[PDB]
Amino acid sequence: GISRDNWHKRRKTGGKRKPYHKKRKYELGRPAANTKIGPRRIHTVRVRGGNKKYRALRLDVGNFSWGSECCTRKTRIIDVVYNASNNELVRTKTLVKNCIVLIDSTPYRQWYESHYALPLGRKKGAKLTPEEEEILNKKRSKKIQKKYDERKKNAKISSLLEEQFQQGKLLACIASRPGQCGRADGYVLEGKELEFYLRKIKARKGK
Amino acid sequence: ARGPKKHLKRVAAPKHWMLDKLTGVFAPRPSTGPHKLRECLPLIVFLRNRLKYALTGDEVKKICMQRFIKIDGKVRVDVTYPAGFMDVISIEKTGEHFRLVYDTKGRFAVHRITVEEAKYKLCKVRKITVGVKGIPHLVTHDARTIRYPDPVIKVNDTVQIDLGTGKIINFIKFDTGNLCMVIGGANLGRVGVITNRERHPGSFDVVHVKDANGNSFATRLSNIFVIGNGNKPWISLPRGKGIRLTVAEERDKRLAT
Amino acid sequence: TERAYQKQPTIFQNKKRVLLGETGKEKLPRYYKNIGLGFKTPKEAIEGTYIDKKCPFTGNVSIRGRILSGVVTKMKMQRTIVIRRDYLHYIRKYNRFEKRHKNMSVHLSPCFRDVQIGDIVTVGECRPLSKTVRFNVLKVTKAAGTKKQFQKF
RNA sequence: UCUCGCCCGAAGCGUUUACUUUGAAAAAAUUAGAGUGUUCAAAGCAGGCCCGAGCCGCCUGGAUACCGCAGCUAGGAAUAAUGGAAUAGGACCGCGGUUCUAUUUUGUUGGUUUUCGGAACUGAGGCCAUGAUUAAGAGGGACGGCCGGGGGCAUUCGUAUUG
RNA sequence: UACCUGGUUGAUCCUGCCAGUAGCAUAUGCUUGUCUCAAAGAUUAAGCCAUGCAUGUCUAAGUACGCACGGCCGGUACAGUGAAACUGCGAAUGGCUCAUUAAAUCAGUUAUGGUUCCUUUGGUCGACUUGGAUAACUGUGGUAAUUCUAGAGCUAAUACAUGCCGACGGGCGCUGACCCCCUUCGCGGGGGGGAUGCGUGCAUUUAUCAGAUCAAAACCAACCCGGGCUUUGGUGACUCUAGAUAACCUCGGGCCGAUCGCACGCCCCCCGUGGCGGCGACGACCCAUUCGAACGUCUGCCCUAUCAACUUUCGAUGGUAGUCGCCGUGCCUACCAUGGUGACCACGGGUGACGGGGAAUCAGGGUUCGAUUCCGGAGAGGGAGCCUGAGAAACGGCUACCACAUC
RNA sequence: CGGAUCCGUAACUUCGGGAUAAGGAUUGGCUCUAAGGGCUGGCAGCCGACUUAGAACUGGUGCGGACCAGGGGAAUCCGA
RNA sequence: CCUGGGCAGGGCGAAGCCAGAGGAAACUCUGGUGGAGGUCCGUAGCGGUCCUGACGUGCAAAUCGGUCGUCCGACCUGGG
Ligand SMILES: [Mg+2]
Ligand SMILES: [Mg+2]
Ligand SMILES: [Mg+2]
Ligand SMILES: [Mg+2]
Ligand SMILES: [Mg+2]
Ligand SMILES: [Mg+2]
Ligand SMILES: [Mg+2]
Ligand SMILES: [Mg+2]
Ligand SMILES: [Mg+2]
Ligand SMILES: [Mg+2]
Ligand SMILES: [Mg+2]
Ligand SMILES: [Mg+2]
Ligand SMILES: [Mg+2]
Ligand SMILES: [Mg+2]
Ligand SMILES: [Mg+2]
Ligand SMILES: [Mg+2]
Ligand SMILES: [Mg+2]
Ligand SMILES: [Mg+2]
Ligand SMILES: [Mg+2]
Ligand SMILES: [Mg+2]
Ligand SMILES: [Mg+2]
Ligand SMILES: [Mg+2]
Ligand SMILES: [Mg+2]
Ligand SMILES: [Mg+2]
Repeated sequence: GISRDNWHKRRKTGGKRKPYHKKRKYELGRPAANTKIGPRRIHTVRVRGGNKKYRALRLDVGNFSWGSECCTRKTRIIDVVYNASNNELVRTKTLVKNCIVLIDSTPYRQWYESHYALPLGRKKGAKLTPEEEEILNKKRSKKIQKKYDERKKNAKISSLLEEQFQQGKLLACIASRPGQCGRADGYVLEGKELEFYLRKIKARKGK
Repeated sequence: ARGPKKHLKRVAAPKHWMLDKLTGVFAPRPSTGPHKLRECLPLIVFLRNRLKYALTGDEVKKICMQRFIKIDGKVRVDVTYPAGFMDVISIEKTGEHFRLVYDTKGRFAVHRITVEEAKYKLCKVRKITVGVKGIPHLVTHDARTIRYPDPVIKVNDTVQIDLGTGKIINFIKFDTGNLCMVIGGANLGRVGVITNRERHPGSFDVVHVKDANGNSFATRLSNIFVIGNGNKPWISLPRGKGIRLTVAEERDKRLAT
Repeated sequence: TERAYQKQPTIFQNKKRVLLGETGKEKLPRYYKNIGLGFKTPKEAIEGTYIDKKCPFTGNVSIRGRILSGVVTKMKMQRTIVIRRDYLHYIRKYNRFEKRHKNMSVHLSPCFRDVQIGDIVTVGECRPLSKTVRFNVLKVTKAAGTKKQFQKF
């Protein structure tokens, strides 16, 4: 019964428009589904033209793209911080189009080891994690190729992303609509946007 | 109204179908096809009303499903199948190969053609695009979507199409000096050489054309069909070159009889 | 700077230029749209700083349809101004005209600085931006008097 | 302008409305109006010639005119308004310098530099017939010999009336 | 037919109105022979309806063991007609009426590059046949009846579902044991090959990279030849289309034929136990066209000032993000700014107001109607919500309220 | 009825009033969110104030929970 | 008459002043500030409307309990 219509509105001046329609079919309104952080649960919605819409009532998985290095892996959604449109949905933990998700930083560590060897995030222990870190021994000139990847390109992921990898959480921005396509797809906050949202979260925790 | 329309009135019918006011209430609504309702001509109008092959429409409905009348090579089962400009109509028993060219007054002038030209067909390119795996597609106003056409086809060109295989050949471009035929507006059926195009940034460009014995007119790009190459039409057009002389010259021709 | 929550239309920021450590310039990743139509893009959209979603030279707002002209009346509405279009209406009975005008609101792009009240502005049709805004400011033509003059303080 | 093939296409193209002349512009019916002996006519979109039935037939119409007002295009420059150059921050041509980049030849790639193409800024000089239509039997203002029971304030005089 | 006449006065002239004059379309009175057309419960009551109808549908081509008719008819399912059902399509059309509605609806003109789209038209379509369920049908019933239905048995498929083979693996990305050449005593540097393992195609949802107008050299290091070489299209405009890069592709799961009919021939082989199958019906992921729908731009509408300020806590105007929606949107939400309209008549009322193309009225100019056969809108007593469906807030669909109203 | 907050308030008039007019909604507990400042260095950092508004959850509709505390309206006569 | 003492808190929001908007002018509209008054609800104080309540050989030869009018003043009150 929700009408997104525009015939119940005032004019340029503010004169009340007289009603004569009966809230027709081509001006539907469906209720909002606040996408929680629980398990995966998606219902269906019939759309005019026979189309199908995927309403995500609650989600656990996500697909988030790393910015600079162009990598994208699976992600468990952890926590909802700083909606920046309505602060009630931060406490409600509702996934919207422009929101911030804490990526569990585990599925990027395997790619960073596999392409950007001598990795980080080992809290300067240098004795743990028998990973196969030093087993394949890097026989041929692809060792030299990884040396070009590691020291000539120099792999600078400067200290903001260093501290986020040490904490194990990665601040990311959603880029898709969770209530429309049923997907919490997004990208990783990088650089100036990263420090801007970090400053906003720090000031919100401060005041 | 709710959904699409379903009937058509004789009064709301277009003028170029030569329909009556006393014969019936409803007009034959053409089915969906390659041509819009204002620029098409149904088979029941082509048979019952124009050529006078059957008096009633039920006989036309019987013969079009008794598989006599075919359009562009294949048989159409619909009595109200749309057939617009430049469509080859042949029925299988005698020499009857009709071309749906436009009369000078705007009607559908009949034109019986020899089989060696009835095998072929011209058609105007509507647009050109690229599709899956980087292949070129061409959309025709005859609702022909063909792949791998050619690289040197402008959007407003005219390409000869084969009816037996669906193969394109003999593209002619929109150039100053090509014989065109106007297919819409107030000057439809006008045959003339393209003289001067004038472009405009408002997504619609105008074209002044000239024809023989010193006459010139103007039209728009949505109503231009290139038919020839320098006073050499690829399709023979009936009743002279298809020229509107003057109403007074028409009266003088009727007095000369 | 910015006084909102996020301003980044299309251009990806981080090239990760740091191979030995340098700051450099950051005004190079800027989106630059040509509107066509034979109308010159101003240099404020070239060496500017603003980020606008509804800008005809920065945002995805396409210019189509009609092109009209008016005179600017007010500035008090945020990032969009109200213009006035005086015209005459022919009347068949009395066989002469009368003045009519319809005030329209139009999205003033922030690249068009020095947009003082009284200047003849060119507007173009676009998609519906808001409830009463449909046009978009395209080119400011007239200086609306002598800008050469200067008063005390 | 000769940037793309001694002239032209082409692009810079319009200071912009008001007004006119074209041209597209729309959907029919209706209105004026073409043809037609529906027995004339209101209508209708029909019908007409040859053939003793035997030409397994031919020919033609079903147009045009209006469609204001609003919108689009191409010509017209009289009529009515609008800014150009007044504290010159103007107009052309020719000069000095700073920063930057798209792509081509040095056989190719990688690093450096210039001419070139242009945007951005800046200094001097030459050049214009260098730039302001004169002041309406329009108006505002100024000067000065007046003029008026014009207005305000203060003063002065005159009988008469009453006591 | 560019038209008047009588009436104030004892009489005359003038302003002035009244009354005659003539169409038009409603009613009514009197009268009426032929014939061609011909509007016709609009005005008050968009008030109430008894009764009868107005939406059904089968091809050689979806499913036929009906107990119905019967081909010659023997048997290795099915000759054919085939009532009734299951399935798909349409019932969102047509007809009726003008009650609401005064920049609202409509009319002229422009675009969706800001969306969807039944059907048709073309492209794309790269396990010798599986599983339950059920109607019609047979017997058994209930009530006062309805287009009411239960429980027992049965069977079907293009209703539902599940799911296999082909097809060589082409080519590419990342790791990749090992191998060749040149130099150095080895260490070391450069160039060139090479199986396993993860991926792979179109769409969905992300993020990134490369993507056209412009020609002449000079220094330093590596390598090919005999001083010398390399590329999608369109718009006036793209965040358009098209490529490459890493992953999801969502159990309410995009596609990649477990379908039917006609004509019946051909080839190899040890047998056909294998192929060669020509044409037609179904939508099937997507792309365009077509029937449209939808919100958009400008301009245009009757009277009233005894309607001069209106709108804004229950968005009024704009911005920032988000939600919903088919998408562009104060359509909705949180924050921020205080806006927006009006004497060029907004706002507030009435219309015996659906808007036009049109109709009547004979100089020109105008005036008054247009419910009415065409187009577009609105509603099916008032008014709200919704399944199905591509398309409805549908009413010869449903659900609940009010006023009626049948057994 | 009574306090407080948010709406909305007539006849009449000396235009001041009438008015706390009339008539409605909320009021508890517990978590939060936003806003309202000072002091140092040439925008960054340390320290406290009880106020307002909004949201969720919950208790047997219970919330001025005791106490504190205007029933109201239409009129007539007289005295301002 | 002289000389001293005292009157808790809230409501209404006058003059004056500031800012914004309109108008050619006269001036008008809106949002604040301000705290005026023989002003309102109300305590102490001062009087005593009603229950014609209690008492009524009483606490009292005039008192008590509620309900009361007014409480910045034409206010209450000590001493000379
Ligand atoms: Mg805190
Ligand atoms: Mg209908
Ligand atoms: Mg009369
Ligand atoms: Mg709100
Ligand atoms: Mg009405
Ligand atoms: Mg007339
Ligand atoms: Mg007239
Ligand atoms: Mg509409
Ligand atoms: Mg309806
Ligand atoms: Mg009724
Ligand atoms: Mg119906
Ligand atoms: Mg009263
Ligand atoms: Mg009172
Ligand atoms: Mg009295
Ligand atoms: Mg008294
Ligand atoms: Mg008092
Ligand atoms: Mg009182
Ligand atoms: Mg009192
Ligand atoms: Mg007492
Ligand atoms: Mg007593
Ligand atoms: Mg006693
Ligand atoms: Mg008291
Ligand atoms: Mg009291
Ligand atoms: Mg008092």
